[PDB]
Amino acid sequence: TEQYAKDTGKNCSYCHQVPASHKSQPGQQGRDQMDCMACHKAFMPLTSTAQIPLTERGVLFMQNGKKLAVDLNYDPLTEANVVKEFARVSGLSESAFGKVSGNITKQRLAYFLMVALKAQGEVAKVTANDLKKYADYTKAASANQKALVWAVKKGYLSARKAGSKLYLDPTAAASRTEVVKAFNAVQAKYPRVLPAPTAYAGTKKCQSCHGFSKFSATWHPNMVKTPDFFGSMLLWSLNDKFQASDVRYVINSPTELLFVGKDYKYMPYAFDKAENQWVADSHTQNWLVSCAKCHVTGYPGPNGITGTPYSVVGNTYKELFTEPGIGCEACHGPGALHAATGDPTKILGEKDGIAASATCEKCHEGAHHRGGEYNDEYAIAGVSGTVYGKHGISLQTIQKNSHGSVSCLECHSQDYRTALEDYLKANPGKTAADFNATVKLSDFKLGITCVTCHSPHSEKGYGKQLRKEPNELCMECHTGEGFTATSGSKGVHHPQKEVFTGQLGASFTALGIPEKVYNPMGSAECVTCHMPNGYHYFKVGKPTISIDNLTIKNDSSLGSYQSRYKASYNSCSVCHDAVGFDANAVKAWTDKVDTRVNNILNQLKTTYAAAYNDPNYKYADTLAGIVAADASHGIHNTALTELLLDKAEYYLTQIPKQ
Ligand code: HEC
Ligand code: HEC
Ligand code: HEC
Ligand code: HEC
Ligand code: HEC
Ligand code: HEC
Ligand code: HEC
Ligand code: HEC
Ligand code: HEC
Ligand code: HEC
Ligand code: HEC
Ligand SMILES: *[C@@H]1O[C@H](CO)[C@H](O)[C@H](O[C@@H]2O[C@H](CO)[C@H](O)[C@H](O[C@@H]3O[C@H](CO)[C@H](O)[C@H](O)[C@H]3NC(C)=O)[C@H]2NC(C)=O)[C@H]1NC(C)=O
Ligand SMILES: *[C@@H]1O[C@H](CO)[C@H](O)[C@H](O[C@@H]2O[C@H](CO)[C@H](O)[C@H](O)[C@H]2NC(C)=O)[C@H]1NC(C)=O
Ligand SMILES: *[C@@H]1O[C@H](CO)[C@H](O)[C@H](O[C@@H]2O[C@H](CO)[C@H](O)[C@H](O)[C@H]2NC(C)=O)[C@H]1NC(C)=O
Ligand SMILES: [Ca+2]
Repeated sequence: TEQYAKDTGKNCSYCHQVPASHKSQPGQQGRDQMDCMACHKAFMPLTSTAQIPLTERGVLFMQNGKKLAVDLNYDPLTEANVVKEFARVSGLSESAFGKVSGNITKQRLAYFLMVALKAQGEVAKVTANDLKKYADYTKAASANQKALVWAVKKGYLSARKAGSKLYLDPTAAASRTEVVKAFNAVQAKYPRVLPAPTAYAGTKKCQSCHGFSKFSATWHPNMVKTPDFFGSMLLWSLNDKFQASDVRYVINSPTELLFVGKDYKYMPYAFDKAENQWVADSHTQNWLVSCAKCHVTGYPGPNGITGTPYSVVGNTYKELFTEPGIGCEACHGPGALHAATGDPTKILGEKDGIAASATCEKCHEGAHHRGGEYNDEYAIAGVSGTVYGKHGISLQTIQKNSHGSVSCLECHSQDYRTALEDYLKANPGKTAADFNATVKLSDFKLGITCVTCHSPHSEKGYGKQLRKEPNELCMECHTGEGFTATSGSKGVHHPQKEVFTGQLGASFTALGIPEKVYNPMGSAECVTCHMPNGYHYFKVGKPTISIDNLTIKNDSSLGSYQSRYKASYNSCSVCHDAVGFDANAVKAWTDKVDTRVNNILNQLKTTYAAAYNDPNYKYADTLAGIVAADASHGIHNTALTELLLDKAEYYLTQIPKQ
């Protein structure tokens, strides 16, 4: 940026690439040395690193916490700076060059150059007769003698003629020209190659520019380990069937460890983290062939359920993945080219629809692996027809609606919710109401998706990388909020928060229903009944439900998971008895509540009709509309429900009959 230019004193072209048509030839004053923003200010504004991708120096600057890397063209010519750069470019450790101090001399530049070019065997190939071609060669310490002559034969450094003799000047301070000529030879041997569009960079490289250090603690990047990662806490001496050296990989989950042999098949024991013990395990699959495609990152082609993380040379397997675990690029795609340029057009972002659930569903497919079912097509057993998971169609509900507006995407659109939150972060003190002025309903293309409820990047303490406490997550959208005692049937919408918390609001004070009606099933959470065992069907069993997932069933890309389309759970047996509490017992309460609300709404559209304006029939309409819009048949709060129906069956014979 222009700010980084001031902070560093560097030209734009130092960190940013400039078009070929701008390049200065040596001596020439091309556009790459002029004020970019004077000329581009208002004709082709420079706004993005897609226009001006980073040079190597820009990359290093950004990897160094936006501080300049050491540059031998400009910085103090210390032994330290020379080793720092010679090491970086070569990939050697800074220690392979040894102890270091003072400013660089011609003889130790020749030494560092031998290390960096890894030419110790080419330097030992010179003999005492080669050395003697030089008058002052003995004026160099023994370590640097042969190297200084090798460097002069190779032309990296020069000698000088004086009369009939040639001088190396081994103790002269190396000039900037000689350091740079040596650095260029290191750069020639290890040239910086543009990565292919399909190459992967590794999570650690992504973090070196973006940060995201808390990502390293989520379970995604930790799915696959090697045994040394666990130190000595596996208590290997208690394992009588295998040892750490028999193990190729450890499959690492929150509660259990699985172990993968040298032949990639699972091992007879698992490690139970809670009881600190080797237990027996009956997995025998080949992990590489059957499992790795969702557990690793970086192999050619699509990843996830259709992925191929290996190749098989007859009988031996070759691993094609380069990162164990689910790294950044498992969602953002191959990022090596992006990581070498900072070019946003070379990585998957929101502009590519990464927030769509498909980013996650290729591993969380919705059969054995939870999440994907939330937007699938269901055949609920005993109910004819089929139905789509309604969080999936949340947006096209607003698109298909006559009074469909932008205000509604607050709870119906993922790309609206992030767009809005971006506008409040750029224009502080502006509200939700006047962001809607900027956008038409048609701009937005996503309903509710995985990242509406889950963060892909961090765990904030709520479990399952959720953004909020589970109840608060559901209640943020399933609130009515504001509706008063005189709102009526058609004026109270999704009041689940208020019914379930038993808090209808102040204006219900006058009607004798207390400020807080404690819920007899209030020790349950929304997820207890709507998401048993982590299922995202959200359909409640009464008490049990059986679903055939037709999206799973009719998708051959799922392989052997296509046959696992049946889901079955009990929404109530955490508290109610598993066998004794049955559909008949539940149908009793549920019919009995449906009956009582219908006979309040029927005999208020029939007999008491056109009392429509009586502020005494609006009460009995609201009080019975709440039990209807809540749509739980009073299960969300059995005690608030009967106190609502009684105070509504009373308020109808307390009306003016006509
Ligand atoms: C998009 C398809 C996804 C994917 C891949 C996942 N989710 Fe969810 N999720 C939500 C809540 C409240 C929970 C906790 C459930 C509970 O308490 O039992 C979950 C759980 C998960 C899991 C873990 C499942 C388990 O075995 O316990 C996983 C792997 C997962 N999710 C992935 C909330 C929501 C949503 C709010 C309506 C949405 C949308 C999603 N999740 C979407 C997805
Ligand atoms: C290295 C010290 C830099 C110099 C000198 C200049 N830029 Fe820069 N720029 C640099 C980095 C590492 C980045 C990415 C920052 C990020 O976190 O995204 C940028 C970015 C830009 C952009 C993109 C828009 C933006 O991020 O605000 C522009 C338009 C840009 N830089 C312009 C620019 C100009 C005009 C410069 C010369 C005055 C210049 N940069 C120098 C690194 C460095
Ligand atoms: C006028 C004297 C210029 C100054 C100074 C800079 N730029 Fe330029 N730029 C200019 C023109 C007339 C054009 C269009 C013709 C062309 O050569 O393309 C451009 C184009 C660019 C682009 C377009 C993308 C591309 O062709 O690769 C970029 C990214 C660009 N210019 C960048 C750029 C930078 C970084 C500058 C400061 C070093 C700079 N321009 C100065 C005119 C002029
Ligand atoms: C410094 C050389 C970087 C490395 C290494 C990585 N990224 Fe990057 N990224 C960088 C810049 C200067 C920018 C543009 C400014 C910005 O921060 O938006 C980006 C952008 C992204 C994006 C957003 C893309 C978009 O559509 O807007 C993503 C999703 C992203 N980067 C991810 C990412 C990944 C996965 C990386 C490892 C392969 C990675 N980045 C490395 C700079 C640098
Ligand atoms: C394959 C490359 C995956 C993609 C893409 C996504 N997920 Fe994932 N996820 C995957 C595995 C193999 C695991 C188990 C990790 C382990 O070490 O046990 C997970 C885990 C999760 C979890 C559970 C986290 C927890 O606290 O237990 C969640 C909530 C989750 N994944 C969500 C999620 C989202 C939202 C994704 C899209 C942004 C996504 N995953 C993609 C495999 C893969
Ligand atoms: C799937 C489980 C993901 C993995 C692993 C990583 N990212 Fe991610 N990223 C993902 C999604 C679905 C989104 C869109 C977020 C939204 O709510 O719309 C992103 C976004 C980013 C961005 C954009 C800007 C920002 O949020 O700061 C960046 C720069 C980014 N992601 C970088 C990033 C890095 C560095 C990762 C490894 C440490 C990484 N992502 C992993 C999905 C997933
Ligand atoms: C992509 C379709 C996958 C394949 C193929 C395999 N696994 Fe998996 N696994 C996947 C996800 C998305 C998750 C987390 C989300 C969820 O619903 O569990 C997992 C999780 C595991 C775990 C941890 C379970 C736990 O108790 O938390 C284990 C131990 C595991 N997976 C093992 C495993 C094996 C043995 C596989 C081959 C038979 C296998 N997985 C394949 C995604 C995918
Ligand atoms: C969060 C506070 C919401 C806002 C703002 C809007 N809607 Fe919504 N809507 C929300 C929920 C939690 C539900 C389901 C509740 C339930 O009882 O099942 C809905 C549902 C709808 C429907 C479906 C109608 C039905 O099946 O009975 C429609 C047609 C609908 N919503 C439209 C809609 C419009 C037009 C909005 C802007 C005026 C709007 N909603 C805002 C949550 C929220
Ligand atoms: C806004 C991002 C929401 C959050 C967070 C939760 N819900 Fe939701 N839900 C929302 C809408 C807008 C709709 C209906 C839209 C439509 O197209 O009709 C729903 C739907 C439900 C349903 C009905 C599901 C069905 O019949 O298929 C249930 C049972 C439901 N929602 C429950 C629920 C739970 C338990 C939540 C926390 C885990 C939750 N919702 C969050 C909006 C949003
Ligand atoms: C068990 C005591 C439950 C708890 C806790 C919560 N819900 Fe519920 N809900 C439950 C049942 C038995 C039903 C009837 C739906 C059916 O399948 O017949 C519902 C209904 C809903 C709905 C409407 C869904 C629909 O079918 O239209 C919504 C939107 C809903 N529930 C949301 C919700 C919220 C936000 C909760 C926490 C405050 C919550 N439910 C808890 C059973 C139970
Ligand atoms: C533990 C948090 C529970 C969950 C989960 C479910 N139920 Fe429940 N229920 C629970 C208790 C402790 C009681 C008795 C309350 C008392 O103190 O008397 C109940 C009661 C019922 C009833 C009868 C209510 C009445 O006659 O007034 C019904 C019809 C009922 N429960 C249904 C029900 C269903 C269908 C559930 C799954 C969605 C469910 N409950 C879950 C505790 C808990
Ligand atoms: C729901 O969305 C799905 C997206 O993958 C898919 O498009 C699905 O297609 C239907 O599949 C269901 C079973 O899951 C039915 O087979 C449905 O059946 C047909 O519906 C069509 C027209 O609506 C067609 O005319 C068929 O004759 C009719 N069958 C019946 C019930 O008599 C499939 N649709 C098609 C186009 O084949 C989507 N289901 C929907 C939209 O209901
Ligand atoms: C290795 O990878 C293959 C998939 O690409 C197969 O999984 C193959 O399975 C085994 O096939 C061999 C012949 O190649 C035998 O017929 C085995 O019976 C069969 N596996 C089992 C246990 O039945 C895998 N091959 C190897 C070397 O395991
Ligand atoms: C439950 O709801 C009640 C009214 O509906 C009260 O708000 C009650 O709060 C408690 O009130 C009594 C006084 O009558 C005590 O003074 C308690 O200290 C007070 N609880 C606190 C500490 O706020 C509610 N009780 C609970 C525990 O939910
Ligand atoms: Ca799905």
